[PDB]
Amino acid sequence: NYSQQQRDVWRLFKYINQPSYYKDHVEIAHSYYFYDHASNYAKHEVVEEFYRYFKYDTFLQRGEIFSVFHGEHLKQAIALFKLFYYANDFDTFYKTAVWARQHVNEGMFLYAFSVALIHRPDTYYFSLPPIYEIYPHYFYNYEVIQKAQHYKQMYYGQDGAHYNDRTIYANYSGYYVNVYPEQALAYFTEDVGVNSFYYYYNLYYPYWMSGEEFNLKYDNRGEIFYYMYQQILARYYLERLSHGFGEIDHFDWEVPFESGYYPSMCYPNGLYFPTRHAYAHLYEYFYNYGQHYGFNKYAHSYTHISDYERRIHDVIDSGYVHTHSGQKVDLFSHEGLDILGNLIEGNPESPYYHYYGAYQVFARHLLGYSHQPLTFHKLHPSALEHFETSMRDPAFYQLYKKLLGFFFRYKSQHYHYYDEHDLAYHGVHVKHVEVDPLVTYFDYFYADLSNAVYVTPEEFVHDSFKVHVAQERLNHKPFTYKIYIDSDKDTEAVVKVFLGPKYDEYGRYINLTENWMNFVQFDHFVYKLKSGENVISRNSHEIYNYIHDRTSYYELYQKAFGVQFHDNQFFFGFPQRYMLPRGSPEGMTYQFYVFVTKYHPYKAHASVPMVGSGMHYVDAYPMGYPFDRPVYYEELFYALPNSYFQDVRIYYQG
Amino acid sequence: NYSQQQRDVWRLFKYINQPSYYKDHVEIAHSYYFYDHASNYAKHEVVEEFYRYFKYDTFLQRGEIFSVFHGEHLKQAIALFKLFYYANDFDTFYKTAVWARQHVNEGMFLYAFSVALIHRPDTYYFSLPPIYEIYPHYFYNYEVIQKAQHYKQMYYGQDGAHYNDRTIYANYSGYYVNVYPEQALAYFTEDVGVNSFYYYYNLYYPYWMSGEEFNLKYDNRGEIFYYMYQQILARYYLERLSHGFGEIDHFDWEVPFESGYYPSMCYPNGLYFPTRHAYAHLYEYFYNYGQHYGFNKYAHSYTHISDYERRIHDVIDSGYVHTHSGQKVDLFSHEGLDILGNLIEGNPESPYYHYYGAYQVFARHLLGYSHQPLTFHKLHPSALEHFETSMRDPAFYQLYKKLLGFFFRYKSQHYHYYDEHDLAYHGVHVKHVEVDPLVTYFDYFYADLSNAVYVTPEEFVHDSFKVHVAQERLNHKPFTYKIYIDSDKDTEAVVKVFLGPKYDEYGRYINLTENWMNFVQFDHFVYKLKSGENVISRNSHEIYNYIHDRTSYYELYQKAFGVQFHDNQFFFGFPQRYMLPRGSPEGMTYQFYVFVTKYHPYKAHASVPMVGSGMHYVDAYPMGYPFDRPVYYEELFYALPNSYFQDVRIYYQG
Repeated sequence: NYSQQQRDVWRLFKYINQPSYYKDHVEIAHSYYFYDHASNYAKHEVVEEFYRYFKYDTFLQRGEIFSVFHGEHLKQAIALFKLFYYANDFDTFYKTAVWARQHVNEGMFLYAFSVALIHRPDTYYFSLPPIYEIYPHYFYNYEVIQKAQHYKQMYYGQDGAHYNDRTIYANYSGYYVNVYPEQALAYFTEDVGVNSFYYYYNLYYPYWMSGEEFNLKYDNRGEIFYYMYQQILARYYLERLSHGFGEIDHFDWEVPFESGYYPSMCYPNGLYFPTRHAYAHLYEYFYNYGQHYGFNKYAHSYTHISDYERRIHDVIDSGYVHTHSGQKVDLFSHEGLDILGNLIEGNPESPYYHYYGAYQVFARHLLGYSHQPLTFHKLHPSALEHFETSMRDPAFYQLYKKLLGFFFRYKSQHYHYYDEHDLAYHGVHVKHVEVDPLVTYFDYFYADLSNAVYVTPEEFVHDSFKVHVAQERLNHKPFTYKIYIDSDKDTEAVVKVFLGPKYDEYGRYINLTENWMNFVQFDHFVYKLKSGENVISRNSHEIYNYIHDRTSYYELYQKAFGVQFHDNQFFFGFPQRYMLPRGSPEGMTYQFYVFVTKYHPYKAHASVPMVGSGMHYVDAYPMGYPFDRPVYYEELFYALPNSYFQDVRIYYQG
Repeated sequence: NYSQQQRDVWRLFKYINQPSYYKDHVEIAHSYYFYDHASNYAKHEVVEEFYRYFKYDTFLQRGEIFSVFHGEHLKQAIALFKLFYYANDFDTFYKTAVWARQHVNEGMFLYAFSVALIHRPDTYYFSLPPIYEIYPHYFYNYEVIQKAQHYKQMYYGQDGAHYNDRTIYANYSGYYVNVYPEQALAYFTEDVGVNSFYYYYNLYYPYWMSGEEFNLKYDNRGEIFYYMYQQILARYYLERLSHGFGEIDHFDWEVPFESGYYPSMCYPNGLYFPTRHAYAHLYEYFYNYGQHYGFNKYAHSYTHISDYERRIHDVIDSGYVHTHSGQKVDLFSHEGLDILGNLIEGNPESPYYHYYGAYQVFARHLLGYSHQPLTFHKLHPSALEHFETSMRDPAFYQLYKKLLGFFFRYKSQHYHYYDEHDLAYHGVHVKHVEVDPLVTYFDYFYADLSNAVYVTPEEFVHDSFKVHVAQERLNHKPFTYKIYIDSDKDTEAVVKVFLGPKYDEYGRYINLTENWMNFVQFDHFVYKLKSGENVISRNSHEIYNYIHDRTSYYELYQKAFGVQFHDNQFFFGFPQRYMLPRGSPEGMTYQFYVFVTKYHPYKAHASVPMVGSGMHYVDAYPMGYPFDRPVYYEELFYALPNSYFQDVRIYYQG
């Protein structure tokens, strides 16, 4: 049944670094042969491609590091995902998944299987075990994995109820070593929930998936790319303001990269993560000094980065894009932001991928600053080269701020600033907003770390060994804010609440003209107004639209994890405990912007909740609609009756 | 009458830093209301735009620094200039001017009013008080303004005929501090006349004025841009050769700027001008280090500069320009130099302003090397960011040499070198040229500095306080050169005399192939030749066509300042005393090139002398016609009968 399919899906993720020792899994893997049948998949091309990869010494063996930002790794993972996705029936998909689990590389199998599960018509609504639990090596410092393995080695017969079911109290990166100050925001950048958010966003909309083939173009994906990255940057800026940090550092490709990253994580094969030192020179000569290369295109990541940056600048200035036809494509269309997002991201929907390329891929390779692989099968990728650990690197935020500057330039040059009438909602007036005291504190979070040790077959079958990891994760006391609206008739409005800063780290007031980009979508719902006075009450545990529209969320929770506050993986999901940025004992001061507008339903492609169905969104206004473009008159945003600015102090206790 | 209108115009410029305390001015400003009438201006859009700027907290208040190179400053100044210019009758223009004087920012009002006056149909022929007298803070070191204010504070009742009508003997920049050696040519770069020349040129052809709307396209403006800047550079090179300096330094955007600028001027609000230190790094990181920015496009002036330089290189190499249509526009047309000038300058006539942009604006922002403004209303611009003080900075000359290199490349690649027939004037022979001994010396120049102090209302009304500034300004003994021509029939010829160097700072002879760009237009007149022998006699006080064609000049002098040697402001005007470059006691050796050609009248758009009427010019040959393009055979220029090279030594005495 659906419950049994869910349980089997979860079973498939146990002890990924080891072969599946379940009897059914072993039998299925040893007896099944995808190429032998070759008829149960909707397409024979996908199976033929995967067979070509698998047989003729062009496949990533078990035990090798997998990176989705390496070309051949990506090609093989795509082939496996297509094999999983084009299974005519779920039974064939399960047999293929079991075989791949037992035979295909661990990281490659995990990525292909996850993308298939979120994207398959049948298994879209399947919950997935938290990634930080499945593959913990990417989420905890090696001082935690090594301690878990200490307990595992010591747990043998003697000393019962000792070295078992033990809680490892992990610290964040800067506890032991005095790492670079930017890594002081380690409890946020290295939070398992935030990295899970980024990883699940990339699972939902992979940078290599084509919107024509996989229906991701009905979700725009360019506006998604832009809005998701801008919201991540804005939430990071809010956290930095909380901790007294300033705006994210600006960096030049031609100046030594002033920031260094010292990861504390380790690969399951005993290989430590690459380290980027302070003031690292990013030039071909310096970042390939003392290396072989010769036929590695990533060795020249600097020249490719400069080329793609130049091309993006040119297309944004002109507003005219080059296509394979070499013709003139208008970028001023209604969906010009979408075209720009596809162009910059590098997804198969890019106007000309050969010309604009994957700027982010080469930027991550260069800023990761690790040795170029001697061979395909001997690769040493950095944090920036994985989705699960990208947010841990400050260079991640600096790189994507450099990217979003391009979108800001496009909007500034080609978008007309909103006037009073465009934002006006005649007959609606937000009288005042009451928000309960916003308090943020730290609490311990317990996660099943047992997947980081090597279990014996009996232990595997019975899960006898248990080892937890406890981590201080920011949490907030539940709050409920009220919105009072005085309408003129029974209209159907859309309410959009934003969270942004009012004062910078130096206490200076930030004008909306230089502050529109720092606003974080706090809630985005639809309310049916009535003539006269209305009161809108919203709880903290009812907000599912943080920095992202998730309208069909919680119906998947009520089914999969609804058989509380359990890692969803449904849509993207920002941690409910990280919604409010850390405050101060005195209370760092932010402001909430409340907006109300008439309903504009989105062009939903289909009713079924699914990636690419278009059912995600609330309204058809541009994402972050009031602040999606530069603001030329702050007093205009203050004077709108259907708007309201309200100031709150978030209090940190601990 | 015209005389009374002139006197009122001059009255409007008294004590700009203070409110006008004239009774009529106060009454007009307090009673008048431009928005209240809103019908006396030819367009209601201009008044509505200025009202929007003025009311809703988006206007530059009194006392704030104004810079025409800041985007919003420029927009507001344009709005005010359009309000002044579209006054249906002169009376409305005067009322608006009085109101703006009393209410609008001082610098913004001064700029808008001046541009309107030079460009208005009615007041084109109005003389303007010298800019170095109206706003002296941009023309004298603060050691002069502070001394004038010393005298003003001390002048109170006691000590009559003492601290009044006093002459302040000012020195140039390098008198006190041992500033960088390039600032040794301070008596020229910081001359009030030269800076007035540049400021009045920019008033006459602003970089933001559209030739379609304001008829500046009938003056080409691209050839004007090129020729004016090239002639300025050539005159500077002549001065450098006089003082033993060499060619203007070449600089790379990617290497630290080896030259530093230490201005000695101060803003009227007590703020000292920005200083650029030696070997200043121009990279985003270095020139924004320790600054806020975040929504300042000028913070990324380096990337914009690189982009626009790349685009200009590409368009010059291709000879094909990108337009909003994204189509192919031939740059090889007869008016291809004009198109290139509009493209590089960035005026609204640019083929695609979004793509090529204002390279000069961002170059000035970057090379000025000052703190980016925290806010619109708190700005700290450099010398390069004003027209009145641009020529004081060596980076000005280096920047514009870097620009003119682009035009040189365009001409070298796409223009065919002149042959003997193209330059030939059959039947005409320049027998020999006699030039009287050219002597240059220094003399004191007295300017009314009283506008730099704060006067009481009675002092304002009666101008009781007087304080002069005396400065050693280069002057030359009057000379008269003779040109002998042996024609074959009574033809109507055009005579073009050039001044250029013969020997560099090291005594080496400069070949015309590497010397055509260094020739300064000395005179450019038309003479009606007669059959046989002719003699042409021209005085020094009859030359009005120095580095610029001014045919309709001196008829405005005979009317406005003709009711001698008074600051004209009419057309551009190179100081009559700076025509001859400083010599040496032994006598630095230059050469005069005399050219004669058949008359080619210019395509004058209208007879009335006016900016954009096309009446400026003498002939229709390309500006600097013999030397407008590279020279492939110097012996060709020597062999032309209608040409003549003559060597002169200019003797410095003092």
